[PDB]
Amino acid sequence: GSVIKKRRKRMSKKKHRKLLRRTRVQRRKLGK
Amino acid sequence: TRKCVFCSKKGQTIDYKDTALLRTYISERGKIRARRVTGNCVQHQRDIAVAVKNAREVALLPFGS
Amino acid sequence: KNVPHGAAHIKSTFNNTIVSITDPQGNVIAWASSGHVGFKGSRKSTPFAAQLAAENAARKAQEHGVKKVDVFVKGPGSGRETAIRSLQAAGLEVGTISDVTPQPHNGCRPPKRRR
Amino acid sequence: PRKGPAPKRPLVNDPVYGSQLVTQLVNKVLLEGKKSLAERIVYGALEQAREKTGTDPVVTLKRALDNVKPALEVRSRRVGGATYQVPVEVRPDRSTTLALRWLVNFSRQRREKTMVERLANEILDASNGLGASVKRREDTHKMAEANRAFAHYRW
RNA sequence: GGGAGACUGGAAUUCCUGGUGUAGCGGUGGAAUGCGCAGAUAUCAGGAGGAACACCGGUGGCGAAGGCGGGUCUCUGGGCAGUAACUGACGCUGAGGAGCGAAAGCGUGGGGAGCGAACAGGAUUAGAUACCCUGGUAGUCCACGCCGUAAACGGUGGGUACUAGGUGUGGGUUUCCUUCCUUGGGAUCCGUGCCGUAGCUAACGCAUUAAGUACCCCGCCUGGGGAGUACGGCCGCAAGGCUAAAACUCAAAGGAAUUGACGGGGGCCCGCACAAGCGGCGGAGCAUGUGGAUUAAUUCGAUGCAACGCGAAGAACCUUAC
Repeated sequence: GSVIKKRRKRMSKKKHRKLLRRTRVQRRKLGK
Repeated sequence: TRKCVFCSKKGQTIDYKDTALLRTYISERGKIRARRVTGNCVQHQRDIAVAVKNAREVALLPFGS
Repeated sequence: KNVPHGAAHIKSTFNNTIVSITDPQGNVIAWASSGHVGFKGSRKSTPFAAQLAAENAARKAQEHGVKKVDVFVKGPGSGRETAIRSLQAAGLEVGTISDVTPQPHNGCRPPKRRR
Repeated sequence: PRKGPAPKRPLVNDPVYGSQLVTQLVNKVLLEGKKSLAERIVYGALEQAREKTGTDPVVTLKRALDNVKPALEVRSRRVGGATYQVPVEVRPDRSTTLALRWLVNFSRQRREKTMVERLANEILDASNGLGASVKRREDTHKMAEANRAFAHYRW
């Protein structure tokens, strides 16, 4: 295939994981 | 290409005690010679390598002089 | 002291060359280094520096009264042959040359490769 | 000279002596483009040698150049930005060429303030072996023999 | 070298103790942090400890995959061939389910040589939270449990039958020459590579180890983003994993191959390109052109090679445009 597709997917996943890390304590507070 | 001297009828058995037959197959540094050089089959080459390692572990051949 | 027959150790790496003359029992009687002869930095990795270091160490060994020397060499050579010839040209007689380089049997971990 | 060696130039036979060494020397000492003056300079030097040694010029110049003819040379070969000095033997032609070039080039340094006696004196000194050309020859052989180690490139 | 347990061998790195020994060692494109002169590096002798197993060793073997090689012993799983005595269709697939599952990560207790996220300096640089250098904690290791993901790839689910061949290689049975050894030749079963027809494909390519010709069963797909995200639920100590949308937005996103162009990608061949030699420039003075500052302008163009004794082959007025 072409690596542009994997590149788009990796960037989206990277941004989501960064967001998850940024809001860990808040999410634990709300979910509990 | 040569032949496996052990696949012949008169091929002697491989023993880890037999220093001369094992030393036939070790180089001047003590390392074991490759299968292409010696010309023996896979099975007998494995037997030779294991016998040489056994002899090394009991101080009959040097650990790579 | 009077030792008429000693041994020579040449360590030749990619950054320096060290020459040591020892007794047959290993006691060091003279040594010279590639940076001991006025070379600093990368300049001390060249064959010329190895030649000068070998000459200097051979001189120092000669004032202690050594005639014949055996050679054990070690490391990734850049100034091996140069050091051998410099030892020969200083009046010492090179008896035997043997390469003793430590070669592991796959233990320990090499440092990560450069890029 | 990239494809192959150019054909060698012919040498015109010397009319007065019959050997081309003298005409080679006068061609080399020639400068500014004048054959007559250089010819007279070399001939004056040769005749001073005649009157000072009492022997035949051809043979004395022959063994003088033979005694100052180099045998080996040192050549540079560069790898990785660092140079190496390799010894290569020399064909006799370039050996004589270099010897005569040394003679002519250094014949402008004798302090007797005239070129013709300069040539006569240096020719006689090289005939006696005390000339500076002998010194350069010995230096070249010292360089060749001392650095005989670095020749594994085989050139 | 399929798996589990126990014991055990040598090389090498580091550290410690002790001789000799002196001023350096280390590192790099070059260095500098750094280690030494309070005795480093180097060279010998003794000792401690941990991890990985040179040579054999490769597109070679084994395993359902993940994966598996120092030696020995004990326990143990699968495959192949020959005979065909035995049971007599007992077979195939398999929604959900269960088990196994690299590395990183988590819990408890050990261990810790080397390597090395994070973290410190040094260097480069306009800046370098990097590449390079010197140190260095978690981890890598062991025991018992968690998580359940990878470009977990042949980007190719499993079972079965048929469709030209040539040539390497691993394991096993047999016939004819038999020198009776040798890949002696043939026949046949099971794996593993290369090349090649017919056939198939958009093309690349596959091609008896099919992506050909056919039958059975399962999983999955329906334009690109939003998004493998939110909401709800299940699992986990945690990290997170699994199931899985909608609003809105675009008129395309893609696959293979062709021709140019480009590369801080290669290989050959040329040129005073290098080498070989001669004579110079760079040092002195003078003559022009130019960059720089001035006043009234110091007229304008020309700017690496490919601008600079060039436009301008002739500035007291004219030429001159100041």
